[PDB]
Amino acid sequence: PQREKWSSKIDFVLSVAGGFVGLGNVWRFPYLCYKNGGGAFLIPYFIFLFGSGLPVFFLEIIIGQYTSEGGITCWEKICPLFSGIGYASVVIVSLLNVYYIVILAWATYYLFQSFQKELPWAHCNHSWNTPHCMEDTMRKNKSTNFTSPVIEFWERNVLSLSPGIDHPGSLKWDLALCLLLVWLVCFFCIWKGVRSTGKVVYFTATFPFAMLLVLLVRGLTLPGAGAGIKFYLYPDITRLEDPQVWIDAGTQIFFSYAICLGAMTSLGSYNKYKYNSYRDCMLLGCLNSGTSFVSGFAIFSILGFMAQEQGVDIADVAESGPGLAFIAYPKAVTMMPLPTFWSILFFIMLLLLGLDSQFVEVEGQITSLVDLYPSFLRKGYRREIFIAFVCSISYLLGLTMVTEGGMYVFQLFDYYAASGVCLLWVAFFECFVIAWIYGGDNLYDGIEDMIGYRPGPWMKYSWAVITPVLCVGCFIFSLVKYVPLTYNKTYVYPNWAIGLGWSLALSSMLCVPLVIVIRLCQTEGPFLVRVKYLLTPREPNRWAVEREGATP
Ligand SMILES: CCCCCCCCCCCC
Ligand SMILES: CCCCCCCCCC
Ligand SMILES: CCCCCCCC
Ligand SMILES: CCCCCCCC
Ligand SMILES: [Cl-]
Ligand code: NA
Ligand code: NA
Repeated sequence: PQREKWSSKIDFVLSVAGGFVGLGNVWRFPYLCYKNGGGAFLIPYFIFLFGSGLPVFFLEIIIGQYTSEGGITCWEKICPLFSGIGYASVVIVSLLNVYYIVILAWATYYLFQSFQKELPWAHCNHSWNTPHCMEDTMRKNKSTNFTSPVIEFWERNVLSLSPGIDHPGSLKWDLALCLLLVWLVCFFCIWKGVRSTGKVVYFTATFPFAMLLVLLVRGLTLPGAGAGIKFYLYPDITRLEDPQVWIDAGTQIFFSYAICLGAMTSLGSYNKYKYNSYRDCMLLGCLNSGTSFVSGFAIFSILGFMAQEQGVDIADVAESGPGLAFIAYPKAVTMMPLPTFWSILFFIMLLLLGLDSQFVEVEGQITSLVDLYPSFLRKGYRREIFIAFVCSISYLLGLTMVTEGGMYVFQLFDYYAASGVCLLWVAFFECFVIAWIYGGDNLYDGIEDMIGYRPGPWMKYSWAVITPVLCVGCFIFSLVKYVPLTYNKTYVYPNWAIGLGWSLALSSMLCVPLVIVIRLCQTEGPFLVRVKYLLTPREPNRWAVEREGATP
């Protein structure tokens, strides 16, 4: 048959809006900004945003709309060579689906722990609390070994933090069941009712932002909000010399915008050919970076309040890693009237933000993979088995991040698997093929015939120069001034862990050069003609059903 289109223009936006607005906004951005000093994170953040994040995102959407194909076959239509971008995106999204559901596992654990008379992380008098812990209020009344009850609950119970990655400890069975419960939710929403949230689009979309306004209002009114915003906004120039801030902020754009995954291309392939997706992406792009920036005020206002209460530096008040959103926001809900009621709403909001995203990415790779075998899959019970196998295998690998030493594996996956040099590798090759091989001006003829008008030269230069320079320059300068990954600024990773971590990056990076080798080997003839035949697009806009022109 043919790839079914969206039922309406509104269906495309809500699916895309919930597909890349989520834990990448309210969870990953706050601690990446917190890790890389304060406001020095924002200059690379906005530079990468307006240089490549919007351009590459629109490029993927427009490629999907042009080819009417998924993550992988879109590149096959665009360019038979460099078709390994699809497989690299599939590997990246596979690892992302492996490690991104652990955040929802932790969120479910907090949601379950929240159904009590008193929130467990308000006061530290429980079994897991070390004798060093004491309350934030009486911290000033009472060196540098006095931990707060909030960090204790996250480390010494929820995580049961192990001394290192090479001490995995014992699997946390409570978190494994929470990990299975969210995976069962995704499976039961992917197999039946691929897009079944249409009845409650009003609540399932507006509430996550409605809660974000509530947290923002509470955060700004706190006594210590002044120092937090100055920490969040005012940049430190000396930190711009470290290449890590450019890598972190550079790939936080690519992470938050879900590009180089094949989900955007799949989402962009489900809309009409004669649909103006240029304007909607910019409005959708504004919603993402607006959410990350505005919610950044909320969490960083809490950090200033926490630092003021404890009388410690803002940079030393919480965890410089994943779990800042789990240390700041659960502290914010404590100061609210009826703390239990709001804490339930926050972690329900946190769940709805990521569940909608996980639905898109999991379906993105499933749709991308079934394109490889349209006959073997997408027919009867063979999709039932295949989707479960993807979810079951990806769940078992997620168990390694649930054990007591599971946090350290989480930082490895977070830094390497679906972020960092792997994203800079695919994003560079996405733009390099389009701008220099396919032709930036050559694609504009398709886009102008598609949205009805020719957009400005912003996209042309971003793919041609800005994105390759930003990707290549940051890739080179990261290795030149190499710094090993660390967890919470203290833990130094063992050599094999970094070697394992680089395998996660190289597992998808090596897809691009490999597929070139197979493509060259399969093609018969002289080497130059072999290459020349493999760069000719195979009629990407082969859809006479919708009015169109010739691709060349
Ligand atoms: C060209 C068709 C087959 C492509 C397979 C490439 C290998 C992908 C997986 C790499 C190691 C996980
Ligand atoms: C990490 C989970 C890996 C799942 C990928 C399944 C690929 C099946 C090829 C048809
Ligand atoms: C981590 C492995 C990803 C699976 C990709 C398979 C593509 C055929
Ligand atoms: C907290 C939600 C903010 C959304 C802003 C969108 C326009 C900048
Ligand atoms: Cl962002
Ligand atoms: Na979402
Ligand atoms: Na995002």
